[PDB]
Amino acid sequence: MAAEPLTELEESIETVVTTFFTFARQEGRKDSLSVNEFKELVTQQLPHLLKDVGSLDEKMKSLDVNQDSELKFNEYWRLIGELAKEIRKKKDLKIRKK
Amino acid sequence: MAAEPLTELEESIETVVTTFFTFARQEGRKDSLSVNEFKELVTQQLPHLLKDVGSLDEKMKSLDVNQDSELKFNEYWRLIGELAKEIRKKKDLKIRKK
Repeated sequence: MAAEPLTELEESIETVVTTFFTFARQEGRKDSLSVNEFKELVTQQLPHLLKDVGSLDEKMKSLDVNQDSELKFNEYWRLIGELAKEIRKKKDLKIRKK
Repeated sequence: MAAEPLTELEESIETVVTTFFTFARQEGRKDSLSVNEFKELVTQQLPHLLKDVGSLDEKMKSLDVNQDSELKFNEYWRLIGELAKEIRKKKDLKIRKK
């Protein structure tokens, strides 16, 4: 249900935050996942291409440091930002390729 | 969720990158808006609560530096992440405020 003045931006954000809950049916969810875990999840969740250059390296070292650490939603954010900045959907990603 | 075999996580990312285009009409966008502009636009898009403390500071100065300048999706990402860090909607999201 909904009855709030949401807008597409808000909707994107509410989707992300709720998706930590609706991860793959996940009760007792804390914040986000673990850091390396996250890296392995995103490459799965994004089947599209994984061309990943530039921030690939940045993120790789960031995980390498202490991936044992928990990730948290705000940091997750930056990291998937970097992931978009890496894996740039050509236009119509849902096309798969053709 | 979609049909290539992409998951809800990736689903959110395509929605964000889309929504730069589906912002407020232009014949194909660049990367994001101007920094300051971006901050006001997200404020407008998120009427939800706007309690904004913590990353209010990080983000305020981050904008201030050269807030005029063109923002790109990379920076934008972190910044809306910080916005989630700030407005920690969490539970009472669709509950709005009143």
